[PDB]
Amino acid sequence: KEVTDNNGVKTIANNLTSTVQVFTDSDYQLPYVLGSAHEGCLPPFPADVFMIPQYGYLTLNDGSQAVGRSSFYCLEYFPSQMLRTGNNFQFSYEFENVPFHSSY
Amino acid sequence: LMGGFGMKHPPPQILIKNTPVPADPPTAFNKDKLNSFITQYSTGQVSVEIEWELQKENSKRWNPEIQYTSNYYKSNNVEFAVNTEGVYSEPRPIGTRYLTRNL
Repeated sequence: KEVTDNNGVKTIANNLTSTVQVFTDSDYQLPYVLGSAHEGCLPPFPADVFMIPQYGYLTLNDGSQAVGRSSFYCLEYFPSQMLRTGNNFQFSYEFENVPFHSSY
Repeated sequence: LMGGFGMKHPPPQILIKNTPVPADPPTAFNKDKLNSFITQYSTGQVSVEIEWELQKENSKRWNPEIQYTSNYYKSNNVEFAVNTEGVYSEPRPIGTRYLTRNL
């Protein structure tokens, strides 16, 4: 959707030719944020609409300065799939063997 | 704790000895063992080849890595090279850790 805000009144219009680009990082070549328990999850109640959280990472530092081993990852530098309206994305994943969580 | 690869069965010890050659025995038999030997030593060459397995850098990092370099500035000698008297000397210890990975 395109948004035009003029004179304080705003009109949301539909862009049929625009794309959204999505990739899964399969090789774990990016800082892994998910396991840190931050907000932004799919809502618990199926009727809610949720915002997607922003991605960002931390690297080495001395105080606020950057140490020479600090890494910078350009996310545009990965192959991704570009989707218009009428395109769909999917992938499958198999969990590696993990011991049963003991619920008892 | 010092470093390296611990192994239950490391590469075995190679022990070497040059067999004793005794000096002339006395004519009359004696019970005692012979304590007189020929002064002797040996020489040769050893070849030791190891086959190593490597794990290549897959990094998707943007900016450049730190690497190990010889600093360019001029000096009386070359590092990791022989002296004027023929003495080989390693100037500094070289760690293994330069490339980075994500934690």
